[PDB]
Amino acid sequence: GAMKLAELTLESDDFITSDKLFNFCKSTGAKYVKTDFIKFRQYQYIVSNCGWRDDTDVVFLENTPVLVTGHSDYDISEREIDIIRLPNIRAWFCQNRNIPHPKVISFPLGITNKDEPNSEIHRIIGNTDRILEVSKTPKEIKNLVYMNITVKNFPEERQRIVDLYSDKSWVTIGKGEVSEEGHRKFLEDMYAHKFCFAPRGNGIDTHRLWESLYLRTIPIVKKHIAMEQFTDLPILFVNDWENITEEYLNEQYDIIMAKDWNLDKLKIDYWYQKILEYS
Ligand SMILES: CCCCCCCCO[C@@H]1O[C@@H](C)[C@@H](O)[C@@H](O[C@H]2O[C@H](C)[C@@H](O)[C@H](O)[C@@H]2O)[C@@H]1O[C@H]1O[C@H](CO)[C@H](O)[C@H](O)[C@H]1O
Ligand SMILES: [Ca+2]
Ligand SMILES: [Ca+2]
Ligand SMILES: [Mg+2]
Ligand SMILES: [Mg+2]
Ligand SMILES: [Mg+2]
Ligand SMILES: [Mg+2]
Ligand SMILES: [Mg+2]
Repeated sequence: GAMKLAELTLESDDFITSDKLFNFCKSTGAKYVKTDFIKFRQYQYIVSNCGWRDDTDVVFLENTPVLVTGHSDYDISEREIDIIRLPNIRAWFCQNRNIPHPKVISFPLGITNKDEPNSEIHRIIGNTDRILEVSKTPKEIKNLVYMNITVKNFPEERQRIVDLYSDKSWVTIGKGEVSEEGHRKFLEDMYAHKFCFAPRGNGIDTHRLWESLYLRTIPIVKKHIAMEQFTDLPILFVNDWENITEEYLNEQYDIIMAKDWNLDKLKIDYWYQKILEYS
């Protein structure tokens, strides 16, 4: 569905969450395994969720046509090549793809899972109803870029951004308030900017990336193989966090605003479809 970012319309159930992919695999030739159980597996081709999300099923990776991994900042890298090499696995949909292999397909981190057991932060920032609400209000641009990052999730890049662009007039620093109201302001604030700093965190993919896109705010991300399959989305990819200027962003805004984008990727259906196609 090639269309311009400004034309992004959203429904309540369109937001991508790794949970939605779990239930779609548990209910409806596709196994969802928390990446942690793939990373710290005791057997080579046998894994399981060990009760996580009430899933005691044993997975025989030698017999699964499609494997889905997520709910984690862990990446898929050479450590999992022996699984990727399995001939019966036709597709590996994963969060944080960190290997140049055509069998591995990235899917968006999306939005936090509100239904995480006994976690208010998840119940707060996992609230897609708020994101949907703000996306319906008039997008009155208050400033160019929006900065609200926890530097301690990936200091190497994040600290560099703050050291450089916090003092810029065309940048707004967002306050840190973990609450239903603090979240709403955080969404309304990011909604009111053309861009938003979306650097990688503990994991390569970040929720800020997709919160920004659902609000039609262009996220700024550093180039990474894990993002090499999202270049058909209105994301501003940068070689480094240096020499970003109001002119450069004003240039990329007009370009990114004039282009057509595969915005259907932002919808859960695109990934339901892709999992059904391969399975
Ligand atoms: C003040 C407390 C800070 C956190 C302390 C714990 C450090 C590890 O926490 C990891 O790094 C953080 C910077 C977050 O990204 C965190 O994310 C989770 O919580 C967010 C609020 C949600 O938004 C996300 O969806 C996701 O549930 C992420 O945890 C996931 O990845 C891990 C591998 O790294 C494990 O697989 C774990 O099981 C997963 O949940
Ligand atoms: Ca566009
Ligand atoms: Ca540069
Ligand atoms: Mg717009
Ligand atoms: Mg790499
Ligand atoms: Mg990662
Ligand atoms: Mg990739
Ligand atoms: Mg045009």
